[PDB]
Amino acid sequence: GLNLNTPAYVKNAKLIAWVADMVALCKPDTVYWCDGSDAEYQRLCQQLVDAGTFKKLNEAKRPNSYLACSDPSDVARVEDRTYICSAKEENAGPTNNWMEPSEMRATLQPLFDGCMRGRTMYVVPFSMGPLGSPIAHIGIELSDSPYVAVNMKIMTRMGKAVFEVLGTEGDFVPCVHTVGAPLAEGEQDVTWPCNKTKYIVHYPETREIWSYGSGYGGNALLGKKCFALRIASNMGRDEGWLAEHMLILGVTNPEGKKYHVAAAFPSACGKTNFSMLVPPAGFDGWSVTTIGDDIAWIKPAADGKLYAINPEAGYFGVAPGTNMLTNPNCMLSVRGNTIFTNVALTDDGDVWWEGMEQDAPGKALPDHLIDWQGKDWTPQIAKETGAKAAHPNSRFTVAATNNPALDSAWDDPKGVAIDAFIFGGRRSTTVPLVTEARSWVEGVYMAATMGSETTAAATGQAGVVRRDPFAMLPFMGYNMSDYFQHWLDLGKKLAASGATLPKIYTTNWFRKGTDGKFVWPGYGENMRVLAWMIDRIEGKGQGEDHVTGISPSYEDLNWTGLDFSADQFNTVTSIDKAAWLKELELHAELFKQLEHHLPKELGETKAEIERRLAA
Ligand SMILES: Nc1nc2c(ncn2[C@@H]2O[C@H](COP(=O)(O)OP(=O)(O)OP(=O)(O)O)[C@@H](O)[C@H]2O)c(=O)[nH]1
Ligand SMILES: O=C(O)C(=O)CS(=O)(=O)O
Ligand SMILES: [Mg+2]
Ligand SMILES: [Mn+2]
Repeated sequence: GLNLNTPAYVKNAKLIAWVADMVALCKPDTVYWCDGSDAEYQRLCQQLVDAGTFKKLNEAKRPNSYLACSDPSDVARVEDRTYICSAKEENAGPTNNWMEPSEMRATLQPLFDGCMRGRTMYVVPFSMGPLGSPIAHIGIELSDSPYVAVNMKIMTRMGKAVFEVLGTEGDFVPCVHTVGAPLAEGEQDVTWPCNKTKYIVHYPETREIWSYGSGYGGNALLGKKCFALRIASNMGRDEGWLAEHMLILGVTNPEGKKYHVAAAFPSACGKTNFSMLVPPAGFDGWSVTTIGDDIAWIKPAADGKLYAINPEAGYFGVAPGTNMLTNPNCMLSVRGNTIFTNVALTDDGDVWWEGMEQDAPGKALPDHLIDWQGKDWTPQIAKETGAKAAHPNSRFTVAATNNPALDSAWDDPKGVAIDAFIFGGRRSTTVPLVTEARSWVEGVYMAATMGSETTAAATGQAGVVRRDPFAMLPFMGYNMSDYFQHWLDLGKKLAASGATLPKIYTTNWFRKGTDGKFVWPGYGENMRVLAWMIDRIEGKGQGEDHVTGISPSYEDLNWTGLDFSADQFNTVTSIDKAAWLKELELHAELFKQLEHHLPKELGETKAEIERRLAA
């Protein structure tokens, strides 16, 4: 067989045998084992610069940073090409794409046979969770993309240290990735190799992940969505814990009390911005710190609390919209040591994306850019055609340690206790600014039935309302109704300790006015909603009972420093009977689709809401 170039520190015979088998299948020219060092990162970045995949940014404006632009067919997740291949179709469920596992294996085998001819296979060892901690899991991703390798260095704990934990007998999650663009002898490569045919396949019984044809984000960084949500959610269902599409933040009030909250918003619907928000005027003495911005692993303890950890090591964040007013901690995070994907290039070798003009002299657009497709871009082109200089799903990749608001426990494997959960989708209508659920069951109902308008984070038509239970529609690794039951059963376990359960809130930052602009300013002003949640956690916040739960009155929030009237508050908090009647019929359609194993508690809760609407 091909020389694996196995390092001496790899002591795991089963791992080596699996690599050998994948090398025999994929047939790369050579094999390279990533050690995770800073020096290797620099070498791989230089290799990407030579291929044209990276441009090195101006070191005076953006130190040790790089810009990649991708093929326009490969800019986002492809949900229709993503599969849960469980043994039984009912363990994938109606929210997932299923194929009989032997039939998927026969489909993928000819695609992966020889997929890496002409390329290097990079062996990318990584830990999700702190290295060697009781809650961490180790994965090995084989990829023919050095872009994957350098992004995994930032997003995970990557490299040779993993093999001390694996030892001789440790188990690992097996991940195989190819851009699906094998190269014949002497063939010239493209700057962003990919395939218009794509598959992202999970076999839960074996924890195998196979990815074909995409080099982009969640399709190709397999530790993130594929393992730490899809495979992990399955493991959690079996072992009594949760893997959730949630930020985790700490918030300290002026009395020095610190609380932690976990919030599930759908893809490109506000988590990263919320997870490091800066308290605005009126909140002297408050602080907000980031534990994670995207994935949370959560389990209950004997003390009746829920403990959350962030299994990632960095942020893979949406760039457009980011500036010193919307997310200054993010702006400071990406000052250097960052990879940017599909943003624009300034004449001086810096990066630009829509939204940055809010910090510019005269708040004006740059005179000239190279947009993410390599085309000349100007304010005149943008005015006449609406051309975006940065793709709407353009991303930065940056280490968590760049974040000035990073929580000191961000990598503590003991986790943080969650005092409240927040769920919220992108809804132009219907859903009020913030609602507290009256019980755990009603909160699970909130989360199970939430809707959200599609975004550029996956391909397809944006702006369409769909059901997105728990913000996990693209990421649930088993039947969604069983996952609802898991959340209900978790609540009963917590309550049996005698504890008070974490409260569950619904939020909506995204109500629109008649011109399609947002009625609520959002971003740092979301602190004013968070502060009410903290008041409620302490039993000092007032609220009014309405159809869907308990909501603050105008006087229950701090408006110091924000010009937002009681009339504007009434608009975004009023419960509209007609809109909620329509919404509950969309819940009924979801419950028909999810009939199999649907918890009866959900239909019971729906009936109670219907009574309150008809009262
Ligand atoms: N109007 C408004 N826009 C927001 C708000 N928060 C975030 N956004 C915008 O929504 C987009 C997505 O925000 P993110 O915070 O990156 O979303 P995310 O949930 O982290 O998305 P993923 O990383 O894909 O899971 C960006 O363009 C933000 O500028 C908000 O409170 N109000
Ligand atoms: O789409 C999301 O929810 C993301 O966090 C980005 S990706 O990792 O799926 O590309
Ligand atoms: Mg994010
Ligand atoms: Mn996400």
